[PDB]
Amino acid sequence: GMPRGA
Amino acid sequence: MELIRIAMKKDLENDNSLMNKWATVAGLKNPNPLYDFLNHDGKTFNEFSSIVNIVKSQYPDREYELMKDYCLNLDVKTKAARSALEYADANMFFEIEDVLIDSMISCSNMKSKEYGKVYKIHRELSNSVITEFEAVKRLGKLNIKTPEMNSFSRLLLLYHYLSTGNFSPMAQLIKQIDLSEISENMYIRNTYQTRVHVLMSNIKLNENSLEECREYSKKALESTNILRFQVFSYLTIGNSLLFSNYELAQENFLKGLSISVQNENYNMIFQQALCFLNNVWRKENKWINFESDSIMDLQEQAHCFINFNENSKAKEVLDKLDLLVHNDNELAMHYYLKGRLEQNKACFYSSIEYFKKSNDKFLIRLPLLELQKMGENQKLLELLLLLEYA
Repeated sequence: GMPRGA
Repeated sequence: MELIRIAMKKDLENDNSLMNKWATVAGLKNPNPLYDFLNHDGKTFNEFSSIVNIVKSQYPDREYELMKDYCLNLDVKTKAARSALEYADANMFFEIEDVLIDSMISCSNMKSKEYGKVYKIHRELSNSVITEFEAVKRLGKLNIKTPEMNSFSRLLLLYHYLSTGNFSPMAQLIKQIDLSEISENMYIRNTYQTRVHVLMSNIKLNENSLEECREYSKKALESTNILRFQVFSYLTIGNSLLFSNYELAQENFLKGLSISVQNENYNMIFQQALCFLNNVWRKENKWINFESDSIMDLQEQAHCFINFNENSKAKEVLDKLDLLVHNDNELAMHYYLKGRLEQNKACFYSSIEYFKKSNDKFLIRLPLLELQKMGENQKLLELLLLLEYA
């Protein structure tokens, strides 16, 4: 998948 | 003495102009708190901003070692210790953070007690030690009084939503935050503000509002000197370009790589971002992790295999993924891959269902495009774009 973060 | 002030004094023995330069870097206006900070044990600056800025300017290569020693020797009842808890959490310095937390949960100052108990809920929820239900319940019983922990009780939910692929509650929750209510601790206010800028970038990305997503990440970058927030800004900017600008998306992920080379976790995240980028554009993919059984990495093995018409090897990998447990956003991606392998429209509708469930308006462009290629009625696609989930 696509990595996502904050 | 703490290692930080030992080094600051031995370095001021050799150069005296460092007094005026350190006072400017810390924002002090005159070295009076600097002199006091070096001459009596236990004296703290008014804003944690002061020590962090000197450490980053004068000893950048030694930040972690210096701040670990300085933070863990602070009076847990103080403002300085409460700022260090945020510094630690914002930097993902978990070993500083968890020591400070069990230390502040134990003390006798009520502000530090509160911070500790709320940051502990965030850490337990972060590690899937507790569910969201037991976190919300525990937060309620705390009767949180400070505006900082009222802001952070909501931030920690936002991070949990982002990480579990459950995006629909985030927009209304983030609107409840008012950081102008934070007036006692300018370092916590400024760092929470960076936190909100990066979370707003992710929410705008998840709404397919790509210009606004990039403006919010750019404001995070101008607002911060903390590596964790720069990493997630470059990550989110790059993600926003995935479907439109290969070279600029790659350039942002490579900039992210360049600033996180000594951090295995952040380095891995940019490899994964470059891995997805190259699969979206159906190019040769040198970023695949063939020694992993995470869903993220396995999905990209399958994607690349499908792109290069190696359908057997993609079937093997997708056989693996069936025997792992997916969340909503991961499942939507799983059905997208199944549809591309199978050439099966039903897989693409299940993909859409779960992007709708997760409220992901960005990655849904993948199954939508495949349906269009297979001749789906344009009016139907418009309708799917328009309807939403409960």
